[PDB]
Amino acid sequence: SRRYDSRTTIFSPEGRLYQVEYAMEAIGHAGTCLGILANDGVLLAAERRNIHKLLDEVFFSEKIYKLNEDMACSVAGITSDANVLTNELRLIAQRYLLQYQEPIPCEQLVTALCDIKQAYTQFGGKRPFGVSLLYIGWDKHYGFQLYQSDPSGNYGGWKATCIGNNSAAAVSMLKQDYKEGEMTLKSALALAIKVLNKTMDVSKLSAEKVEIATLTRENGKTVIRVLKQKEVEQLIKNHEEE
Amino acid sequence: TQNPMVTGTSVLGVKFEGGVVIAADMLGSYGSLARFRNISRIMRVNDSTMLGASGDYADFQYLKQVLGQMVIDEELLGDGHSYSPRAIHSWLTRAMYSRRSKMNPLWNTMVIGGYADGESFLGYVDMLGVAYEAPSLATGYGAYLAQPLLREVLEKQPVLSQTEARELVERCMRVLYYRDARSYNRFQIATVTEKGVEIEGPLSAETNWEIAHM
Amino acid sequence: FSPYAFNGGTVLAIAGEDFSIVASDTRLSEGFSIHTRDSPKCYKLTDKTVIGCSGFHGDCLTLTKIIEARLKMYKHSNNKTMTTGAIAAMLSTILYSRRFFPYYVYNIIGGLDEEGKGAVYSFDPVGSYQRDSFKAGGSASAMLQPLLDNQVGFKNMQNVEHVPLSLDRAMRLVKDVFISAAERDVYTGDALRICIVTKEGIREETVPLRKD
Amino acid sequence: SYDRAITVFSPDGHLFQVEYAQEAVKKGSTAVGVRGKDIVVLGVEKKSVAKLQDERTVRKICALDDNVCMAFAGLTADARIVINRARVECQSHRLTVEDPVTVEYITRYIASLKQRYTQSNGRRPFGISALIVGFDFDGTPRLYQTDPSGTYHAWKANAIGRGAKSVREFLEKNYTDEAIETDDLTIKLVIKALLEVVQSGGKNIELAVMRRDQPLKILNPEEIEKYVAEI
Amino acid sequence: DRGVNTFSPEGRLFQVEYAIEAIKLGSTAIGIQTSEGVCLAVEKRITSPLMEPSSIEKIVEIDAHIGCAMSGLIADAKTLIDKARVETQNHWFTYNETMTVESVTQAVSNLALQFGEAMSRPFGVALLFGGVDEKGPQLFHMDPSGTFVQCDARAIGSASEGAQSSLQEVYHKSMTLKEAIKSSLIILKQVMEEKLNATNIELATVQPGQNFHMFTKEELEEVIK
Amino acid sequence: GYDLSASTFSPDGRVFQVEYAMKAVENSSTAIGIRCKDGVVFGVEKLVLSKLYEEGSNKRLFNVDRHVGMAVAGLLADARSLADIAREEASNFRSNFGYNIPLKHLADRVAMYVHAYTLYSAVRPFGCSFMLGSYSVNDGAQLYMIDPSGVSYGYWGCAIGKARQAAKTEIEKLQMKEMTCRDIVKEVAKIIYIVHDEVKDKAFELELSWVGEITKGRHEIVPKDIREEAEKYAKESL
Amino acid sequence: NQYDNDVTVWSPQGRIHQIEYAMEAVKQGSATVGLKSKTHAVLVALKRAQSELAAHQKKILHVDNHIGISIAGLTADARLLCNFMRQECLDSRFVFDRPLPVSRLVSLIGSKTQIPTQRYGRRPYGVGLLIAGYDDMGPHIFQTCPSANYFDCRAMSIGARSQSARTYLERHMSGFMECNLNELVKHGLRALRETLPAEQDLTTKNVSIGIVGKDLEFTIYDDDDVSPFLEGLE
Amino acid sequence: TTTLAFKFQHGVIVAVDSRATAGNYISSSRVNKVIEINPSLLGTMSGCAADCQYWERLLAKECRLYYLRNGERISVSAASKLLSNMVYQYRGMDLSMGSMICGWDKKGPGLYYVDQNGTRLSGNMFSTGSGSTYAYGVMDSGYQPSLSPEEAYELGRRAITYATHRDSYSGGIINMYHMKEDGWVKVESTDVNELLHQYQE
Amino acid sequence: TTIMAVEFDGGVVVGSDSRVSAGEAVVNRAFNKLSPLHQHIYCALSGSAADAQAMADMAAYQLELHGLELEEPPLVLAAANVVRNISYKYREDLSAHLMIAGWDRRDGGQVYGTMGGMLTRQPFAIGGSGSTYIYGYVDAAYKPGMSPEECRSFTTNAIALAMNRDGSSGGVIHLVTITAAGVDYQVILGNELPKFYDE
Ligand SMILES: *[B]([O])([O])[C]([C][C]([C])[C])[N]C(=O)C1=[C]N([C]2[C][C][C][C][C]2)N=N1
Ligand SMILES: *[B]([O])([O])[C]([C][C]([C])[C])[N]C(=O)C1=[C]N([C]2[C][C][C][C][C]2)N=N1
Repeated sequence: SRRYDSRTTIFSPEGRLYQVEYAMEAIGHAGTCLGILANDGVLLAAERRNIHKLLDEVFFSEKIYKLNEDMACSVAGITSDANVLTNELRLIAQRYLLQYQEPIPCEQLVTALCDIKQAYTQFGGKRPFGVSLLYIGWDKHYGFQLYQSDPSGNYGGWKATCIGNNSAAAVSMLKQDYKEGEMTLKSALALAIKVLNKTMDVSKLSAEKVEIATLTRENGKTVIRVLKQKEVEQLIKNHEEE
Repeated sequence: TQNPMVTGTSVLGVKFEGGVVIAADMLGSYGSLARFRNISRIMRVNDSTMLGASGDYADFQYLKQVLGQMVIDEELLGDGHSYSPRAIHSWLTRAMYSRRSKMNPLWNTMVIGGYADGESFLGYVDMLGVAYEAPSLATGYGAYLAQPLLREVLEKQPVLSQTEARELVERCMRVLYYRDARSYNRFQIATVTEKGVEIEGPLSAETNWEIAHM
Repeated sequence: FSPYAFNGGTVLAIAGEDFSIVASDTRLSEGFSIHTRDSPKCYKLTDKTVIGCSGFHGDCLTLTKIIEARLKMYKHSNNKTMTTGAIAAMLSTILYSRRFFPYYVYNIIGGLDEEGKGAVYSFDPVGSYQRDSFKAGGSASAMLQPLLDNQVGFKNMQNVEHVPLSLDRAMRLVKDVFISAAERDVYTGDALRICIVTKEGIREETVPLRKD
Repeated sequence: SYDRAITVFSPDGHLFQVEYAQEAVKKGSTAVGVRGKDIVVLGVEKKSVAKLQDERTVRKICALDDNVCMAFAGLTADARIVINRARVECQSHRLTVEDPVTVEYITRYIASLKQRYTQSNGRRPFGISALIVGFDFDGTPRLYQTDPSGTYHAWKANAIGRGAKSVREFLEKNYTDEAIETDDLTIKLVIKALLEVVQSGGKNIELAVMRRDQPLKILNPEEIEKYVAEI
Repeated sequence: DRGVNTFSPEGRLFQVEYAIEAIKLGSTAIGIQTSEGVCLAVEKRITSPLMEPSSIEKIVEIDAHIGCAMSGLIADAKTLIDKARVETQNHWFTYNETMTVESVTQAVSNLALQFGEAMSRPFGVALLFGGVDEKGPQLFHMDPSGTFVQCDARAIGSASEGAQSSLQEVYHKSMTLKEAIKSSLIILKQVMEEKLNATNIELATVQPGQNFHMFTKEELEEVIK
Repeated sequence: GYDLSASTFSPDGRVFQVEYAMKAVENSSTAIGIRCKDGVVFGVEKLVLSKLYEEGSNKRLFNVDRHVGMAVAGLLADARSLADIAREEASNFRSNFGYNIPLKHLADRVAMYVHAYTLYSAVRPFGCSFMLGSYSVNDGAQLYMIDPSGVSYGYWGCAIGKARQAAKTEIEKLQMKEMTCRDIVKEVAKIIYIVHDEVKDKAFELELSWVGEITKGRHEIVPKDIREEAEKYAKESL
Repeated sequence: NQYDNDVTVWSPQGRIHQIEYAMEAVKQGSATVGLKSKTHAVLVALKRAQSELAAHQKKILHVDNHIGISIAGLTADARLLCNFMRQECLDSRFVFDRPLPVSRLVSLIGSKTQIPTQRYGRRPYGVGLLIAGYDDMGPHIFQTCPSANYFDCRAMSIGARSQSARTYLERHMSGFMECNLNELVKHGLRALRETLPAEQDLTTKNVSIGIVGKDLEFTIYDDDDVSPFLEGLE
Repeated sequence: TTTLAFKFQHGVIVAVDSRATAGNYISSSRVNKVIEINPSLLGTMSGCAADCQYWERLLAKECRLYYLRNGERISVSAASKLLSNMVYQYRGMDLSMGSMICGWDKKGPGLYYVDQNGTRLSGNMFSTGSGSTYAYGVMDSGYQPSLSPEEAYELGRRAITYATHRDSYSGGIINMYHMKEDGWVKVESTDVNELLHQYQE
Repeated sequence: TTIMAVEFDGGVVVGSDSRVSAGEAVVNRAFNKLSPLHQHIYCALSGSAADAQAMADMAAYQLELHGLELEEPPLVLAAANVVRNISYKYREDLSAHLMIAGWDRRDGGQVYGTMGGMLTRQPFAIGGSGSTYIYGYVDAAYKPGMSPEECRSFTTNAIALAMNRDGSSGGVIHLVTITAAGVDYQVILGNELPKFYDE
């Protein structure tokens, strides 16, 4: 038994957690996920990996999951691991609503999931979840928000951020193009396309290679929708002329 | 066991010079109906100990099974140690008390007879865990009918011979047959001495019905 | 089905300057019949402690065995014999552990304390206890206690010297109250067993009582 | 259930995993605490000062109750767990003792939890170190420091995290009574100490002061800038 | 890699032997038992000048008649100290009396080898138990193997070998508490790397009739002269 | 390393841990069992490793039931545990079905219990072998042997221990099928004296037990006086 | 090498190294001698002293009125086994109102100490014992080991350099049965003395005695009470 | 049973009777109904003698442990809360205990009433037991916060005495205590029959 | 319900009535109360239909497995012990008396009464609510040494007398004869039952 134990939750000689770092390596090669916060909403733009011609389309999306009435998330890393965490997020949100009869504040939902992730890195002997997430949501305390969390159990709030393939280069572009408090959903969508065009290495951006979701407030209610091919195609056209 | 079904009546026991004798009838009663007229309520435990039981017959059969295995287990070791009558009496007491404490009593009143190291033993154990020793014993209806006669003879002659104890027991069995409605005129007499445990039966008491003509 | 039975019996204890007496009758009963006339209700715990028990004999046999084991366990882990007062403190917690399904036993402890003086402790079934000068427990306890209050405690007497109680006087008084209790209490009779605890050890004495 | 012994003794009498946990603390952000007359000063290196970050979401300085604050160094995810365990402890103590906990009482609870994770099957030790401050029921200032092994000590002034030695070495020669005389003088000692390791000292340093019967009063960019300006 | 309960070729438990090694890195503690009582002295071993000496607790009270000095991994000692305090109070509740020094030491020792894969390893600490009961002043010593023994004079910690030599050359059956207190401080100063003042050491005594008493700064200075 | 665990098969399909446990049995002293017409006789060459030990110490002949005897070889502590398992199995059978457990069924139960310690890394295989002898009017004489792997078979004659091969040759010369317990006891004693080594393992005590028609189905130690004749006869033979 | 870390691993020669290593613990402990006559059972242990100022580590323990024990090896394990034995004895008196026969108690120790030699992650008890007792079959001397095996002996010695104590007992065992209590204890002290190096001797500070017999409860003699037994020994 | 306590200008007075009964039989006249937890803390007992004796002794154990762990001495408010949480776990199981916890801590003289249902109240004066209504009448009629120590002792003795005269379950002797800043002092132990005859004259 | 079993030299005869009742209503007038536990072992059911059916199935299962493990036909005593064990263990919950009768090569024809957890071997047994009315009849009519034909006649008569008097009994009479040769079933219909004093 001791001879086969891989010892996933122990400190290495230089105080590092190897399994957590190795899981971060996996997230770095996965599809690009970017989140941008604007004055009138938030958006999620993710590169699609499933692009084969014989693939069928019948779900809400591929990398964007609705968590509750006012929150959505995007994942990067192990697909099957993401399904487990996304289902857990939904339960946490519903449990909060059952108890207080109010939608769970965005940051509280992220923190609850990060607690589960941290637990895997400290005890149990299991390998950690190889997922990084981006959260977009609206709540009555802070309005429109954007969060990013990783396998170690750490999370942070952002105005614009990126995870996955070439996220370091995507973050650089965002720093020089994002205008604090002067961004709009239309202007955020253009930036997303611009950033996505650079990080991705396939010349023509293509509407079939991406998925975009926006979160806005309409008549006192949150509206989350995935942009259709037409709208996405038009956005790509704009960049060409841009 | 809160509701006893088939029950046995009185069990008698008296010490004598060099042994103990116990008697019990062979009736298994179902309420007032005399359902089983040929069941033994006396069991040999080992070479020096015998056991008589009144009350729920199924509980007695279960106790006989458990006790019997214990003795077999001990004999397998072949180490020179065996359960004395006193030790069995103590074990039974703990067993009954334990069951009573969980509100699931073994509905039996028992009489333990034994002979070890030149000493005769006679113990009583009821379903509540009440236990003690005495020169003569009688469970159930015998306490009111047999015990008085037994005690009366022991008040004049404390040490009885085997023959005297045997005759005294037969006199008690007759009285029980005359006055106990759940009794039957077919009984067994078990004796334990230095030679071991012997069980005579079935026996019957001679009955007189002269008073009916009067 | 009832898990208890009233088995009768009376226990008395008296503490003197350098002695304690624990006495009891030897009749064991149930209902209106007598199970045996030779069942003393006082057991030796150590060389300077005796306990007297009365009540349901099933619980009396089990509690005595439990106390006897706790004294051995205490000796093994403390390397000394339990004193009279530690036995009293420990018995209280054992009786209170069955606070919802109580031992139906009235206990009285008689012995010497650490300064070699008589000590008596009386208990109710659920563990409450205190040190007393003398105490009656069991079936005839309400007949005996008032007489001990007057003749040992000197209550309700004026112009009376409160002299210390000697062993000799204490012995005659113990025999007299039990003789009076056997006349009136139906559960008390057969024989009286008296244990005297002093620094020289425990001596026993037996006296006959009415058999009816 | 995973019951493997993770923290065991090494041949020299050391606990390897505990020493590895201490290595993780060394890579953490520098935190500096200093005792004052009637206010405690806590200075933490903000480090991550990105322009796309929501600063409020990643605070190192936290509140444990209405009277006790704390700073940590090392694994940030481990820290969040310990902080929340202490919060529950403070709530429990107010419902069974009818009084707020003292600074040492919460430090003891936290230190005891850390020690428990160095002697338990199936788990590694927490990879953090904490600086706990505040004031007791009466009104005296306290500064405690717990580490991964579970040992805690009271200090006059202390530092933890990366380059803790350097800030500790410099703290001995600069800690006095005149230096911690006034409230605005307690903010001067900290900053200098932080400046010995914090790159571009100024907007890379977070600040917080705990006063008497006053809540977690975090300082602001311009508030801290004043002191930086003069210095 | 072996398990925590692995025996070595010479018949020793590796982990227990490694735990004893840890005791050697700890501060020196001295215990002396005389006819008038027991005294416990421990070197505080303060690492820095900014550290508050009062926060360091190497000597603690288990009960009114029993004191305890620790050495080795101080964090592990707290678990045992609390256990000991609970034992004596439980004993008081049940038997209406005080627990003897030997009994308390026995109870604390029974938790030493209780580890496997619940403690995952043995405690890395050594304890000195001093107090007064019916047998008078008593000094007991317990180590990581669960072994406890009564001693007249004992030193534990980093400089225990040196301290022991001095102790056995200057200890006699008639020596009073004053001599013990002075003698123990003399040896502490000789094996202490730093200078021995009234803020860098800990001292406590327990005599017949008096409770566990931790010497104050003023009382140490007087004796230190 | 393919031989560190019982849950690991080696490349040629072997469980080396089970085979290592069999080596322990081969280091032990010889014990033989002979089944005749009237019953079963057990004989063990109990080595006396010290003069300080009392006679009858570390016996290798057990009573697992009224009618069942057990002869063991190998690790005595492992064997004692197996004897307790067998006793409990016999007692359990009497409670559930109301009669003496048949030997074959008892041998099956114990063997499967033994077999359970050869599949995992969590436990190690038992280091002993044992024989089970019994006699009843209905079943007649029965003799079974179970080894560390859990395989059990019925035998006419069996031997376990270091000199199991030499003892087997001696056993094959006898015509036990038509023999009776009384005359077989002497033969068993004789064989043990022949296979006993003098150069090594000096000083041994002969243990004898039997069960059959002569003991009314009760397994017991052969009466001292009957063992005297056997010991005498065996000494003269060799 | 690869076969000496776990108790569940059989080596290629058919041995279990961990159990052998546990036997080493008993061999390094101070010697203890146990012998008996037709009426008594005696336990004699050489109390070792860690320091010159510390008390001599106890070796003889009371288990019950008719049973006493001596330990050699790990003290922690000894206490655990002694506690178990004490509980078994208490159970016997509570259930059957009689003392537990010595042989049956030794059997219980055997099965309990065997369990951990077959389970992964467990270790063998690292203690050897000498059990003295008196019951219906007379006085007894039993010896237990870390491998869960036990022996019934006329006399025995365990601990460091006990081979010479055993050598001594072997030649004087013939006159043990007829021997009276006083001379029986002498034979015990003489055998125990053999294990000591030439310079050292048996005093009242390093020799503890335990005795049980026909009409005597197990009693432990230490310090000044052992004087009588020592005085008059050539 | 009658117990009482009140705060006044010089601390807290605590007084009790000493009778225990079983039905109509008086089992004792010398029961001690005041437990001394520590030198600045007292507990009174009323209700079932075994419940009161056991739970108040368990509080004393917890109070002592608190002192060894914290090095500070538990406050009256935390001691009463500890007792009220202890007995609240057995609510509905027929425990019978009505206690007064009294002491002097950092916030001055403290007096709390705690009972088996979990009720815990801080107050200036309380009475518990079957004779408590009679004690209240006399205590409230003669109580002033500015009483002198001797006057407070007299009021305590009169309130217990008149309760024992009217209540069949109260009697024996009165044990009185005086809680002060430096700790409690046992004032006296007077037989109520001597007292009532001296008031009758 | 009325059940009866008789031992004869070489086998057993077991029989019963066919009435299942719920108060005053007859829920099943042709129920078979004779259930086989094994090839040569049968059991008669009385008391609660659900309890008896559940017990019989549990036992049949346990005996089947036992028989395949021991590689031989189960003894009648073993079947009775298995039934006794279940009946005694659940005496508080079960209200059904499973009377056991069968044949084996060791003891021949055996009849066992196992009511309430108590096991008793008898030459003949009677059970159910209707058995109370035939106690006198069987005590005066039973003779040792009866043949199977006589046993079948004896059983039929007793059951018929009980069916006429007991409200809970009636319908037809099921009869099974067990020997070494096998099991023989037989049904005596309402118009073929023995007639006695009726008016
Ligand atoms: B008081 O009357 O409330 C008094 C206070 C106690 C001694 C602290 N209580 C009792 O007198 C008393 C009565 N009982 C039981 C009541 C039921 C019958 C057995 C006695 N317990 N305490
Ligand atoms: B007999 O009367 O005892 C008979 C024997 C059974 C079949 C073993 N029992 C019943 O008559 C009987 C009827 N019921 C239920 C009554 C309620 C409806 C379902 C059937 N249970 N036993």
